[PDB]
Amino acid sequence: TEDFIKKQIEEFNIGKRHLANMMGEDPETFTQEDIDRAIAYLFPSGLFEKRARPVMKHPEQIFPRQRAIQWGEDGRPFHYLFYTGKQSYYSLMHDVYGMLLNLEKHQIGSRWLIKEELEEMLVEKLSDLDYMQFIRLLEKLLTSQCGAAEEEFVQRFRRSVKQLIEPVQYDEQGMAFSKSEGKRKTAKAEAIVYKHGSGRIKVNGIDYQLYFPITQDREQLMFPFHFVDRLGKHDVTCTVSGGGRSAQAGAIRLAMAKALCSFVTEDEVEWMRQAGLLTTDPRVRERKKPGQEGARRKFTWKK
Amino acid sequence: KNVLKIRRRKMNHHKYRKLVKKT
Amino acid sequence: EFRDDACRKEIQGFLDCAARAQEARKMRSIQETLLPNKLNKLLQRFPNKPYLS
Amino acid sequence: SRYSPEFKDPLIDKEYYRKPVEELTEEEKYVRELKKTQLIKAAPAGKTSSVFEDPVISKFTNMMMIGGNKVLARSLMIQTLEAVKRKQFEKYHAASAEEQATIERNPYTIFHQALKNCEPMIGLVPILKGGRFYQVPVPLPDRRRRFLAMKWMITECRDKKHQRTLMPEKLSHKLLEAFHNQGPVIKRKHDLHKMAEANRALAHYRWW
RNA sequence: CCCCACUAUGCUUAGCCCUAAACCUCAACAGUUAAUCAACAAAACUGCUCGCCAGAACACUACGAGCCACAGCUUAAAACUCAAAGGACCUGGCGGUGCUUCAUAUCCCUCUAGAGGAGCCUGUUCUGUAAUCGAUAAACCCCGAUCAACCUCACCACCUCUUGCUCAGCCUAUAUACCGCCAUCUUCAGCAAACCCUGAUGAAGGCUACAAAGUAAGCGCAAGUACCCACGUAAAGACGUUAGGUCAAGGUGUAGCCCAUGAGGUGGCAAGAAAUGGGCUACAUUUUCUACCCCAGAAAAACGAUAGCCCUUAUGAAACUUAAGGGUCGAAGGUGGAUUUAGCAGUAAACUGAGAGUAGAGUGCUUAGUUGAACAGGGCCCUGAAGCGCGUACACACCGCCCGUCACCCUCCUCAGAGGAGACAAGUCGUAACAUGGUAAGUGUACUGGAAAGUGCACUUGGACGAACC
Ligand SMILES: [K+]
Ligand SMILES: [Mg+2]
Ligand SMILES: [Mg+2]
Ligand SMILES: [Mg+2]
Ligand SMILES: [Mg+2]
Ligand SMILES: [Mg+2]
Ligand SMILES: [Mg+2]
Ligand SMILES: [Mg+2]
Ligand SMILES: [Mg+2]
Ligand SMILES: [Mg+2]
Ligand SMILES: [Mg+2]
Ligand SMILES: [Mg+2]
Ligand SMILES: [Mg+2]
Ligand SMILES: [Mg+2]
Ligand SMILES: [Mg+2]
Ligand SMILES: [Mg+2]
Ligand SMILES: [Mg+2]
Ligand SMILES: [Mg+2]
Ligand SMILES: [Mg+2]
Ligand SMILES: [Mg+2]
Ligand SMILES: [Mg+2]
Ligand SMILES: [Mg+2]
Ligand SMILES: [Mg+2]
Ligand SMILES: [Mg+2]
Ligand SMILES: [Mg+2]
Ligand SMILES: [Mg+2]
Repeated sequence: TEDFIKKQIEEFNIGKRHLANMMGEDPETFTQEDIDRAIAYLFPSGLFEKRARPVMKHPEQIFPRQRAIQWGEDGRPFHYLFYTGKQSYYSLMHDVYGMLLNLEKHQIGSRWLIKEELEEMLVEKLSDLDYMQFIRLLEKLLTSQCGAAEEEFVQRFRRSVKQLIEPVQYDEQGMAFSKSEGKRKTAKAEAIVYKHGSGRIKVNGIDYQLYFPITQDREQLMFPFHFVDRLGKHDVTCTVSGGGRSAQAGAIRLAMAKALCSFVTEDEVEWMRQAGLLTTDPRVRERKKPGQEGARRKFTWKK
Repeated sequence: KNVLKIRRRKMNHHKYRKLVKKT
Repeated sequence: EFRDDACRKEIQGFLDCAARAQEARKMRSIQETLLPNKLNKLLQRFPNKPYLS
Repeated sequence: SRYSPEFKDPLIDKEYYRKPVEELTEEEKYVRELKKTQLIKAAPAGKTSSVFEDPVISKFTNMMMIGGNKVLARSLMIQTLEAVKRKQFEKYHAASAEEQATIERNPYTIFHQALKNCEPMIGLVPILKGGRFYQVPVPLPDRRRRFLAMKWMITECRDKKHQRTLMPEKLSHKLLEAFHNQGPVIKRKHDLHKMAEANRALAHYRWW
């Protein structure tokens, strides 16, 4: 009830001041983020679900939205559509229909809110088909050359919706380079690509043809540079650890592509992304499950 | 309706015909 | 003697005909997708009344 | 699949990415603009923009693989190609200038043509009408045809008839036979076609 | 039942026969649509008349009677027996049930690798022993056990003790009394208290979005969370189903033992005629040995045991029997029948470690990691799933029900002894009926047959034909 919420608010203010005293911070400038940090320090809880940890927030955020009494002491409900049981939703529908009538007589940057968003706006429970009907009505409103007087309303239900180029450093001798990192399976690679070079590649201090004796891995190393047609132009130093030969080659490939992004043009960077050079392979070994031979292999069934 | 009564009558009649043929 | 060397035109016709059959299946499926569902919806909108209201 | 549905397979073609912007139709420009704002999978370790990349040979090596030994499978493939090329060069040099015009030495071309020859045009599929399945002749998709050609080639190589003969030599010899339209693989394809023709009477059992 | 041939017969004539689900199961005549009406069916009634009915079965029967009927038809009882029989519905299951749509390692084809063929490891069933117990279709079978030389141990033989380690004890029976922890569908998404309405206020049912009586708190899913993302894998997965597993984890009700079914000690079984399940090793040339961890050299009838025998070593008090190493031998086997397992991607497959538990002990189990695939497109016979329907004699719910023959004993009736009925009651041969009951069912009649019953002709729906066109 409202009196209970007011008492909770007063208790919250008293507690906020007490916590400011406890942390020695100024009560006046003592913010919600500071409250959160102080509570986290005072009551450290490692429960994974953040909602399970101690919270000292404002009553407005703590308690849900309680729909107000919709009829006075006289018994007469306030809203003319109260008896529909969905007065807010039907009022909204009625207003949208009126706007559509008015328009009919007179004449990637956003999205439609979700049903939960609409429900929270209306503090009412809706249905999938109710939401679909409302969205269809809104779509018709938009398409019907909705003017500013209509777009103002429409936007209330609208919700808004490239590789990061690394900086180029300069060595002690002044030659420019770019550094990047890349992980594949269990292999991690760090690559330094020089602006001007003869194509030499040194992996863990060993030349690439000696480190990766496999033509497949050398092809993987070639792929980044070959794509943007810069073979023989940049020298490379890679330090890679973990995983097998193929995983290490893939990690070096990713690191080299990310580093080379800085030295290629923006169109080249986008082309590499679309070619998949710049995306981290999320495929990693699946954990074995108890009671089955492998990650997916199950024990031979015995009928 | 099921035909249980008709089946009972049929069995009785078949048995009676067989008995008359036998004797 | 099944030597494809001396039956190239017939083999190519067979292959192209099979490809056209696949295309026909696909186009027919998409086009088929009045429908019984629509008809039932209309009948529901205007249902039979074998009784007294 | 660790990749969410949003992710799209990468396209690897330097020519496609270097195509002039003026040459692009409205739909092609739209496709490029859409991919500008799409998630793309990581480039698989099996393919690259290498001008020498051959998808057919890559797939053949994959089919020949045994237990994730990509290294051994690729080694066998390259040995087969080298053996084919060496045999062709020997024949070319030992042959007269007139027939040297026809003698072909490109191992990739020989491989492609041998597979295309081995591709079976019409297959036998079980079709069930009235509750009884019968091996009805049926047209095959190109994917199935290519796969059947490759599988027959590889199985013929793996057969135990050729004892103490290394896979490179076995496969090179069989590939040359197929290129010249001879050998057990072509025999098997003709046998499949003959069975289909014999069962031609059941074609109508198909419904699609 | 399906196919072929052929007869009586179906036809005409003259007589007989006089039966049908002869049913529109709805009598004739006259009348009404008003205050309805158990259910279903083909709405409810009024007046008048005739015929008929009075629990089921015995019984379209026996006797008597009549008849051109001679294995017949019409009329038609009684005795013994039972507490039901029956008609219509609702719910559930079931259907060799219909249509439509699906299964995403999934039911079939399709891809990969396997099992089913050899040896070995190991579990189980059987055989054996004086020598455990429990699981034992899916949902048991390297399962309780992340583990048996003694111990573990609950087993057998012998010996020993009796207020007993315990304010005793019992691995004694009961998982069909239970808690506890679980399998199972579940690779589901529904379960739902409290209300309201519909059915004449019956069991019951409650949907249509251009919406027509549903609202639902809560639980589950979902959401949230661990792992590396928001993906995926985990985890989670309600109500219930199989009286599903465990009285041997422990406790626990009931019952039972108390000079023993309790306790202790020594020794000992734990094997293979043989079948079968899972795994390991191989059958090699994409192989084997060596070096190296990927530019090599040799082998190649040899490949192939982790099997057997001998020796050593590790642990231990105890080692032929446990493990490791070495020597010795080089065995079966040459990619495997129908059938069958798993897998949708860092997955299958191959390879390499680590951990649990032990003093020691697994080819087992858990788990980290490396390399790393092919198909992913068609369908519905079978499996199944859903939706909408149909039938239903099943309700312990098709592993159901139930018919008839034959023999298994009593009551009654007819009878010169034998038949008939009923009851009791377990069998034998089939599966005739109930689902389209797997050939729809049945009436009359005729022939045939262990037996239900089959077939021929006509008749009935007390079956259906999926209900716009396709
Ligand atoms: K096998
Ligand atoms: Mg009888
Ligand atoms: Mg009639
Ligand atoms: Mg009669
Ligand atoms: Mg009589
Ligand atoms: Mg008489
Ligand atoms: Mg499967
Ligand atoms: Mg065997
Ligand atoms: Mg047992
Ligand atoms: Mg048992
Ligand atoms: Mg002992
Ligand atoms: Mg023992
Ligand atoms: Mg005891
Ligand atoms: Mg139980
Ligand atoms: Mg969840
Ligand atoms: Mg799970
Ligand atoms: Mg039980
Ligand atoms: Mg049991
Ligand atoms: Mg005892
Ligand atoms: Mg040995
Ligand atoms: Mg010793
Ligand atoms: Mg040897
Ligand atoms: Mg039947
Ligand atoms: Mg029948
Ligand atoms: Mg009949
Ligand atoms: Mg007959």
